[PDB]
Amino acid sequence: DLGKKLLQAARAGQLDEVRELLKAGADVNAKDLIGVTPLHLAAFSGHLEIVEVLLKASADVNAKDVSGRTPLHVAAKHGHLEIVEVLLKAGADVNAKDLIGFTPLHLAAQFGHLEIVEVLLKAGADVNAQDKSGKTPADLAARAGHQDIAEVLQKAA
Amino acid sequence: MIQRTPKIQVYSRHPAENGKSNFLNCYVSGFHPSDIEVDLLKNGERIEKVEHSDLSFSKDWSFYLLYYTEFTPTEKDEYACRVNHVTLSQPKIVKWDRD
Amino acid sequence: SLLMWITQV
Amino acid sequence: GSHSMRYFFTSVSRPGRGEPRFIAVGYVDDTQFVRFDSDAASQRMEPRAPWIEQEGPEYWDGETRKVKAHSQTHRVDLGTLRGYYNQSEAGSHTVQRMYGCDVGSDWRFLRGYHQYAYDGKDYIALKEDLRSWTAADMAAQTTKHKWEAAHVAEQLRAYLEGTCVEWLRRYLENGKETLQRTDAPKTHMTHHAVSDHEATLRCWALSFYPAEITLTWQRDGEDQTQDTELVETRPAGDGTFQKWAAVVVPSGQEQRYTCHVQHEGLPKPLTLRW
Repeated sequence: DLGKKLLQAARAGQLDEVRELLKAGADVNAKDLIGVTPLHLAAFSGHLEIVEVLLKASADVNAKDVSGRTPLHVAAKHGHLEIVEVLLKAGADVNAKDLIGFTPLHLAAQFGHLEIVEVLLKAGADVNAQDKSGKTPADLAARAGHQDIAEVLQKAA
Repeated sequence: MIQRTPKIQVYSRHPAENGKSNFLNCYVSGFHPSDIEVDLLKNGERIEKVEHSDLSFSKDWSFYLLYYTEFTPTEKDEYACRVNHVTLSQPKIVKWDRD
Repeated sequence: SLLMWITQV
Repeated sequence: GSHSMRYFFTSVSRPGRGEPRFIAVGYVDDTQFVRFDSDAASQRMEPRAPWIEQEGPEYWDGETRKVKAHSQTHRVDLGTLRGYYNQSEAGSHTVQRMYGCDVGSDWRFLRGYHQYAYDGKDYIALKEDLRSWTAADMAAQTTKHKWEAAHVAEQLRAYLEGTCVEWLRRYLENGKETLQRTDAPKTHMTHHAVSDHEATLRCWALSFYPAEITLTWQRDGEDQTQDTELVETRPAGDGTFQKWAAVVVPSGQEQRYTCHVQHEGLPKPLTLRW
């Protein structure tokens, strides 16, 4: 099962092991039980070069896990800006909605990642996107105490 | 708010026989919230070298902490733990009793 | 190892 | 015996000071093996065991990332919880969380669990099914709905059933000499004439591991959980624990009372008498 090894490597960050496994033919889009992808693992870990080697390997940029989170979601929450940028350049869906209705913009706002907020806005993220609760990113910013992000979003509306 | 007052215990890591190095423990359990102030005394005054474990909570959502120091017992020393917590209006002092 | 995907409350 | 990987997380809003304190502690059974403190300089998970230090840097990096994800998540939880409860900022509140997987003597997945507490009260718990949630209140009911929609239980299942067990087994292979031990309690009697008429016999147990121990009194066939005080099991800081129990007994008793002991360290119990 090459997919387990590739998943582990993306979790561990063996960039060379990642490349060799992709060469062997591992499914770039291999799915875990919870539907997390190597892309999600790479976003989480901040393994920029692994991210790029997966994307060049034709990784499904918009693959949704069982929670409905995309790699963009993971990157936004965890603050891996260069990954955010590489994903977006790869064609990630700025407005992708998880099973909760959170956008990556939501997560960036609520976790207070202003730089990522700005990159997402430059990438066409919907400031007005409402989650299942009806809460805008501005609300989640306020609730998290990221007042500057809150005012950036309210001004960018 | 729930307010819960610590169980305080003072003891030695090993039985206190003189001529032999050991450690003084003040053990605190069952307090909530975590904002205790606790200091170990000798002969009525604060020992500064006090050091403690990582903050952990019990099944009932109550914090417990160990404070311990190096010491050696004598027949003329007096040791006490002194603890203060929001539940305690005046800080409770419990002398070390070698039993 | 900690849980890798904790969700917010 | 049964073994547990236990992770304890606590967060406390510190208004005006501006950042919540966040403590994380992991245990394997009764042995603290990892830690985190927001206020420590390291900003890294730190080894508390000689076995865990064999774990290399890739893991400590990954655990740093995961514990900081716990930190941010518990932060936003604090804020969302104080939203649900509609309480003003001007006061400290606490969040704490605890999860882990338990294995039997075969080291198979025995049981997993996850729990959540707000303000010291039980807020949400994973039922043993690992599939449904016991909500405490309408706020926890809200979070129940959200977690159901998000399928949080499938995540928790996959972790607690999967990697948790793998890691726990590895640690027990590495703690082969420190978590597999049992230390049998050493015990002694003491006698004090607490009054001109009354006395106490006190039975001590100390220097035992694990913490689980039982001590009880009998008048040779009658229950003596009456004139008796008992203290919680307490840590020596040697990585071992202590406890004692006493009986308030008449002076000059004809060795009628006895201290009975049971601990997993004793293959033959060691009941002993005045």
